[PDB]
Amino acid sequence: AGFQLNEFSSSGLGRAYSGEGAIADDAGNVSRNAALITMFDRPTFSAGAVYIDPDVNISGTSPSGRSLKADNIAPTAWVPNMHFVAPINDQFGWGASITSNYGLATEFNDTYAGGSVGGTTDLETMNLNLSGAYRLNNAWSFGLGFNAVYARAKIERFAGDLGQLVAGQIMGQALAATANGIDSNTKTAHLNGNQWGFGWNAGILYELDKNNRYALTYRSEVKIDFKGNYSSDLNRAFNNYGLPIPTATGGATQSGYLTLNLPEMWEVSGYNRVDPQWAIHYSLAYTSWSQFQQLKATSTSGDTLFQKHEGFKDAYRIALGTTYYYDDNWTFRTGIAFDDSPVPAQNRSISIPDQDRFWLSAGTTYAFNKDASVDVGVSYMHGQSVKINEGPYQFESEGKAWLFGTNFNYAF
Ligand SMILES: CCCCCCCCCCCC[N+](C)(C)[O-]
Ligand SMILES: CCCCCCCCCCCC[N+](C)(C)[O-]
Repeated sequence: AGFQLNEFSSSGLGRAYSGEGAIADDAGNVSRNAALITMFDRPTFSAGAVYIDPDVNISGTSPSGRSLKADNIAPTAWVPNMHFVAPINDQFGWGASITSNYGLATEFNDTYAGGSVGGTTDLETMNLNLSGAYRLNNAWSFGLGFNAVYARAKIERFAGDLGQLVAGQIMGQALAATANGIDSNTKTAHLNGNQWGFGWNAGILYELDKNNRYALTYRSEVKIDFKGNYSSDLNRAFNNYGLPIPTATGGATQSGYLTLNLPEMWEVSGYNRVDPQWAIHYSLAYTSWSQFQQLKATSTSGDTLFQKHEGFKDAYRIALGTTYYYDDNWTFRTGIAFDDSPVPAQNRSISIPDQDRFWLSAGTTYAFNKDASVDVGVSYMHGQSVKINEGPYQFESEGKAWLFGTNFNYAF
């Protein structure tokens, strides 16, 4: 999925996030399917983080004749996570979890010649969840949850070398020599803002027996109405001449309004304890990116200041993986998973460098005694190399990523 993230559990990172919401070895999953809450007999707690280490690269040459090579344009990332699960009654349970389901970080140098389309793009998301569940009979459980998302975002763009490109094409003369005076790192657009968003989630859990069980779950859409600073160092004169360029302010910071839709996600999952020391778990996540059509930043007067058309479309994430319950102490796991890109080639962009991803993964849990247990997980996910045609340039891009992750567990 585009700029989506599934690292709520390092326990689950070991399995390619397969069967999640269906598995429940640790408190880690009640945030995935707040139905699992019914699975715990006592207060359980989990905490840790996932180090995401990408390696995305851009390659290509611009008509001006300057490289559009961009080495490692996706910073590392420390995505933490905390969850709590406790029983209220022999029929009700609640829980809370701090996790991040959405984020990005595609950061180009301020002097990249393709600057207009590859500046900086950040998006941090914190999702505080509070949900509860109730068990009808020994077969199914129902759960509803409330999320207060806190998003932090910031978009920047610059005049690539467009200047010299424009100033060339025009070969009203000083009108050229001037746009040749513009430098590579000219704040062509700056946006930023901190805002809260709200959403809900529900999950159903039909469990055939203590060793087999399935689940259907939903995470609502989540809109974020940003009200933040916006500006463009280009001269106001550059305006109203039909250019696709973004509204100029000459340095002036004008209040800006933008809205970010955070795709709903449907997920079906299954978990089986086939053998005393083996269990298999698969899932099929559906993330509706159709909800994320564009990025439009408006003024107080509702007029457009910035607007990039994304046009993503619904996508999915299939996942298969297993766990090897060696013994009271040692536990292992591995999984494969494949998730489809929302971005249709013809919209693909170096900003949201995205292509179909393949998941290979392996993990391990050591439990010192009954209450404690540490989790360690490794995941490597490669993907397809694709051609990107944006604005006046034609880039090429490739992406591979490593993700390591620890997590501690404890139950009273
Ligand atoms: C503050 C968060 C920064 C996020 C860094 C983005 C890394 C994107 C790399 C693809 C990883 C996607 N995955 C694992 C979440 O599914
Ligand atoms: C003013 C804050 C706006 C929030 C920024 C949200 C960015 C989501 C990532 C979409 C990538 C940006 N894009 C379309 C310009 O390439």
